[PDB]
Amino acid sequence: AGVQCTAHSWGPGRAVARLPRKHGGIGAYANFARGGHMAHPTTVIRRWCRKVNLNQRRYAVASALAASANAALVEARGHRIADVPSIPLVVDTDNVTKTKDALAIIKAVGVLRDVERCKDSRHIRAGRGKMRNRRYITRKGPLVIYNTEDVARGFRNLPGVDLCHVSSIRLLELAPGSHPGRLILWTKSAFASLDDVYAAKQNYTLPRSCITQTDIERILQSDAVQKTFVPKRDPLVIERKVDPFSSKEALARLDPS
Amino acid sequence: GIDLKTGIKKRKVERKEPKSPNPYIRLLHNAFKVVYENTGEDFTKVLTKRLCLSKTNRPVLSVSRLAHLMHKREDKIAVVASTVTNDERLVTIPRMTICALKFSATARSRIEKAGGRCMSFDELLAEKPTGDNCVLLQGRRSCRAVCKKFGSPGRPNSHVKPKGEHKGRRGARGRHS
Amino acid sequence: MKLNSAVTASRRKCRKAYFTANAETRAKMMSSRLSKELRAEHKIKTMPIRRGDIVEIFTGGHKGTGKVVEVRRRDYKICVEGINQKARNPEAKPVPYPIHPSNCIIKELYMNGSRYRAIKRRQERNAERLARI
Amino acid sequence: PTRIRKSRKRRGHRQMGYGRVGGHRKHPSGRGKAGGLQHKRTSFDKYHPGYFGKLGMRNYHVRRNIEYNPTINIDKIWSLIPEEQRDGFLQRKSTTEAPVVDVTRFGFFKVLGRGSLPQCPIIIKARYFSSDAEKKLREVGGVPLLVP
Amino acid sequence: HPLPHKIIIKKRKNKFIRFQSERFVRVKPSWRKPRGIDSPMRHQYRGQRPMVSIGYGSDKETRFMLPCGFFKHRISTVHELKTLFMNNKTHAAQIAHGVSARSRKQILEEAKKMGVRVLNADAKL
Amino acid sequence: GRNVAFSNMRRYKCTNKGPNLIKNWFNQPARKIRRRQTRLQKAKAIFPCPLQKLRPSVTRCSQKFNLTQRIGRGFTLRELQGVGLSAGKARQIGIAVDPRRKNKSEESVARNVARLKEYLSKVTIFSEEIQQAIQHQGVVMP
RNA sequence: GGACGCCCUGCGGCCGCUCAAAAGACCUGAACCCGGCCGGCCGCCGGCCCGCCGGCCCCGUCUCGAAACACGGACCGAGGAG
RNA sequence: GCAGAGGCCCCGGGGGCGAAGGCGGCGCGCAGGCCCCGCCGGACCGGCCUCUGGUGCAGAUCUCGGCAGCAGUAGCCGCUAC
Repeated sequence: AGVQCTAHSWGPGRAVARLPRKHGGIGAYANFARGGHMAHPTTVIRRWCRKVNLNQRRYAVASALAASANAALVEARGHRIADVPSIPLVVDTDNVTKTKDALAIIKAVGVLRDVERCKDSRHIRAGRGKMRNRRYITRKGPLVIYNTEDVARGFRNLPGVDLCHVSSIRLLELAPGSHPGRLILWTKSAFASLDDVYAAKQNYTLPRSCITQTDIERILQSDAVQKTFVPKRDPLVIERKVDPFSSKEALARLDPS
Repeated sequence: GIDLKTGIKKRKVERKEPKSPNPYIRLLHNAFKVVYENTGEDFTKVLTKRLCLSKTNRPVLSVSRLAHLMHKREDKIAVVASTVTNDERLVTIPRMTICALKFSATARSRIEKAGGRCMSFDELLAEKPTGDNCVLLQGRRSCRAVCKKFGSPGRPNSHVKPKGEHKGRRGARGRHS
Repeated sequence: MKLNSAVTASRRKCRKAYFTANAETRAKMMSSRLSKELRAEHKIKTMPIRRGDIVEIFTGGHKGTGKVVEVRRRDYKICVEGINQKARNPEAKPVPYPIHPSNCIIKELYMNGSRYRAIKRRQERNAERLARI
Repeated sequence: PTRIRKSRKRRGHRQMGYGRVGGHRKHPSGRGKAGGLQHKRTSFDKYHPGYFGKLGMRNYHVRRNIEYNPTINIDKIWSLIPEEQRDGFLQRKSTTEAPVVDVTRFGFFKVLGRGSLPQCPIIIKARYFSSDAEKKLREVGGVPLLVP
Repeated sequence: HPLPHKIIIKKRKNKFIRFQSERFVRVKPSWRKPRGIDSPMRHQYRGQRPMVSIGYGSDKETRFMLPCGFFKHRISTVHELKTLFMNNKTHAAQIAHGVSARSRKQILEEAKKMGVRVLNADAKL
Repeated sequence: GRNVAFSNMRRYKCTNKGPNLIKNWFNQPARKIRRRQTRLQKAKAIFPCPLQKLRPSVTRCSQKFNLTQRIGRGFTLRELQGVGLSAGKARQIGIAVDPRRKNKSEESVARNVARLKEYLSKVTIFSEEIQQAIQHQGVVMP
């Protein structure tokens, strides 16, 4: 691109800038010239894919799974979970092959307001994305995890729903837009098999548990920590400058006599 | 105009707070800041800085080093703000109580098999906030490889090793090469 | 979601096909909902529009019933009798308003003999599908 | 990435961190490590001792696997014994049933003696030994052995 | 009506205009720091135009406060206006330019219910 | 510059002209699929037979790897004699045969003759039961 | 894709018409520049009702030093370089 | 501040009851800038968190397009002529 033409600098004495010019005298072969090359042409040698350590990929998938268990983190991510009876939500499904039957489970389990928020959020995107095979955006909502159940067909056409096997959970799904807290509907096979999947990681040991702010705040107000505290000396008194001779009280405060 | 440049030496920079994304290290530092402010004790001031130190300035302390560094003070509790690793070379670990930011899986299993206790700064903050019966220990900062090539290899008093392969004689054979 | 890699979801390729479709494809792209009465008799939901079919427009603009006398395949529109733009002067040749086949319901079909065969083929295939494969 | 980079913060500053008096010009000091015994002598002598010249004899083809010598220290020979086996071995001590460690099967050819062996007899079999390793292993009551 | 407040002292009344904006249309009036090797503006010689500095910064008590005495929160939906209602006596509402005259009537009625001032109430009318 | 290790990177050659000396790996996730399909197609072509032939256990070369054994190319004629199979017969029963390889050690013949015996028990030469046979996947005897 | 009527030697003009809209050879319709009408004596910064008073050299740039009788720059718009 | 990507925007963000753009006017910010209002315009557009870059112009005898003042100016003088 931009280099397919034959252009040479006209020279140094023709009252023209020294940029390369075509036979007619037309600017060519430069970033500032119309039809010229990019100064630094973009190239496929860019590293498109980064690298992550398996222990670090598996830390995130586990931490995202844990974030799903919090019904405050789940509500912060946007998902509507008020009707949901309990988080984590496990549902004894069988083989659900009908969207009509899946909706009845989504309603009874209590995620309907969330699967409706997504349905009623389809819209044409802002930008040239609309022209680039990215025209419609729908809010993400529930994610069904399945093991040994045919729940794919019924829950797939439902909108804003995503489906994952317990054998290959996907971080991008667990934390949509780098936000942990996805409302996940779990089949009773998947939730029972989650401890088997973690065991099958050959030598993985789950990140050891750590405490939260609430535990630290409780410790700082604990009998031992509070008792050790010493009360500091009383603060210094400052007071803005006053000329003593202006006020007898100011003089009295400086020299009482 | 005032002259506050003819005796003033410029201001230095420290790591007042941690640069770690890890939310746990930040929560421990905020808590120890509270204890130091609430009781102005050296153990809490030293530990608040150690948690704000960088990974390079916080070196690993193995259970072999910890045992030697605690031979006389066995009753006391160690408090490294760093990972405690294992020396497979010491084949009989003694019993000791160690508070560390992280313990290797082998160090935790060696210590508790031996009969000790692997604490954590949250347990330290409740049990011993001002570090009573606690010795804070540190690993050797100079141990790193990067730290051994710091200097000018090439000067007569360098005592430093050249960075790359070199494979040559002019300057390496002696003081007159 | 489409699971056939060979079908294209590209706006450009889909719109290139629509505006460059062969006349056989263009004709089936120009189909209208058969009327509830005609649907029951022929047991098929939509038929491609043809000259001499009587259609009723449900769309609010230029809405009426009439016979298609002209199919403008190139602009994918049909001309219904009665659907005409206001003339500048009373004594002038009527100009038809072009209506999209989609905007109308087919009240009556020009039956012919090929259409009788075509509506039968479609209903035989629809029988195999309705027999749950 | 590019947004967080410093170069983006230098827009509106003309030379962009390269100086008005002398700016960014192509290759001002030369291309590569060129000028080391001349204009850049101070750098090659200050930080790069030994860069210029030929040292010892040359092997036209090095046999990397014939010149390969993995080494183990007397300190790390009980690491090779697994934990469950190691604690009982130490307690029993014993001469008739004392652990035979063949460092070759763990991939080590010569035994050096950096640290201290635990005080219990152990037989160590290797391709070669160092005197201090042999003396520390013989003090513990152990026997150095050669392996086929 | 807002809470009473302290007189809003604007240190400068006029906008900071780039140097030589008057001579050229290529130079638009936006502030660009003067960085010329021989710049009268950067040297701050007598008769040059002001230079943007943190000194002209307003009291942090009244910064961002509209002449009415309230701070401005842009509202684009009736749910968003319910945060302005959530215990706000120091804030006022600006409906966006996008909201239609059909939607403004609903937002004005909700604001009327919760006693929130709307800055552009007379819009689209 | 200052204290740095001199780079041992060779300068890029033929960058804008000549042979394409840059390779790109965007075909990597597709290549896995193409070769998996090829192995599935070859496996379908011979359902009872395994994809790979029995190959010998050989000591990895050099002292660095002497105490470790790896799959080799073919069983020697001397090893085949131990199981009493001809070169042509062994090839028919999916056993790779290497005429060039010479045994080297008595211990090598013994390990390899044992291999063939374990395979001969496993092999089920067939001259609809074929459909119920289970095709072996991967290296035969690993 | 421009009804009618009026005017004109004709061209064309006017009145409108078709349309949601002329959108009229074409969507939007910026700046530079220009014409009609209306206001003003006119550069920038400050104080005042506002035309006075006071201040103010042409930027960019290499340069010890540029308002330089150093060099580039009529104007505008888009493109234009870690 | 720009242009995209992944999310959010309490019944599922704002839009022919008027999107972007354009023109004029307030307000807000030390400032880059932002916001609203009126008018034109006629289908799209964001705020925030995360991510990404061909990401900001007064200059380069800059490129390409428009185009001014000079200026109704220089000129419209071979070949005898109507």
